[PDB]
Amino acid sequence: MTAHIVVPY
Amino acid sequence: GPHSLRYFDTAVSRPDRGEPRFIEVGYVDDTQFVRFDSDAPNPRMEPRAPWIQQEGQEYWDRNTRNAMGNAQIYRGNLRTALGYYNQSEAGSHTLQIMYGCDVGPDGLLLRGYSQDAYDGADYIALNEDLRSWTAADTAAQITKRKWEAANVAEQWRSYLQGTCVEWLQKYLQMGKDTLQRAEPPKTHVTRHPSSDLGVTLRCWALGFYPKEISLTWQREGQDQSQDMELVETRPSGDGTFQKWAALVVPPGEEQSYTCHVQHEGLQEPLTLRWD
Amino acid sequence: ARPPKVQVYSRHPAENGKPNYLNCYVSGFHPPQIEIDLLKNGEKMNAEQSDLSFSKDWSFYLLVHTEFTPNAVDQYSCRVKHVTLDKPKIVKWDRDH
Repeated sequence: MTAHIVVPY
Repeated sequence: GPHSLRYFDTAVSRPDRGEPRFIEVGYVDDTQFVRFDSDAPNPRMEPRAPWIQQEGQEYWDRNTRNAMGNAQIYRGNLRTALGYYNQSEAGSHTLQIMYGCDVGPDGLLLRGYSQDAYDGADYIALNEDLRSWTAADTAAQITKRKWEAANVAEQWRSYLQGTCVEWLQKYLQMGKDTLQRAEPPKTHVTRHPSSDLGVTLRCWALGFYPKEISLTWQREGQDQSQDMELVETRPSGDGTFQKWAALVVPPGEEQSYTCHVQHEGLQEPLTLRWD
Repeated sequence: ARPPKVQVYSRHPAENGKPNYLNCYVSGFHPPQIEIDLLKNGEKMNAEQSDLSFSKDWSFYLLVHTEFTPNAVDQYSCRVKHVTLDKPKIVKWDRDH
């Protein structure tokens, strides 16, 4: 399962 | 033994195109199982192995939202990476991200990864402890500052210790027949003489899985090196791998040397000689 | 920037007149744009290419592959074009490599 992350850079 | 779940993410600024192209591939150990390419008009996460196809719609929808998600982040990081280096709009640039979990024979997390490279060179990387970041230069050190305040480290840690590891187990269950096979090499030795100057013996291993294998040539206990050519292990195209190790030996002495083959799918190590 | 390393080989050991697969494995290169072609007597063959992937040192790798039935006289090669190369790189198929 892939990661859902998140921050602008 | 140990196993791994790993995603390899490549974003390429075109830049004779409004968007950079994002490519992601997912692996369990050395077997690819999913793919995302930004250049489809439909772009979805796709299966690349039969054993993942049993997942239902919500698996594919979640994966696709996340890859959509990460593509827009990496596009942003491309634009950001130009100004942090004073860089020309003309030239094409590459951002690579590798992330995943490496797990032991009993399911403990051994190593978690999230790490980045701009045009082939380190940029930033999550530390072995998953609580800190090493930034390659001053450009990346500001990105770090931003990730530090954001506590993105904690976001990675939590993913890597729950989601990543639990899903890896699931994948090892579903793909059992593929991913846990211990498939031994098929072996043989060839001989190619060269005038009266000694003789190339080449020991082969074909059709094996997993990737890791040892091919060594011994004489009188001792491993040989001098005209010893060892190729890089290479995919056969059917999920298996092949390799070989070649040694130049004196004419007449062919049978003094033996090829030693060590693989996961062998009962015990194997010893070959030319005949 | 980094030049490709190229190996050309068949899936199974070649026995003339027997169906088999031909592979061209290219790796170690940066940047990712590369043109790779499988050749039958200097002729382009139809072949599929793997999804772009990379290794721990960040360098790229791809497998180009197609069916073929060995020989008689038929010569095969792999041809690679990459920015680091001022000249295309032709590696010849040899059955015992």
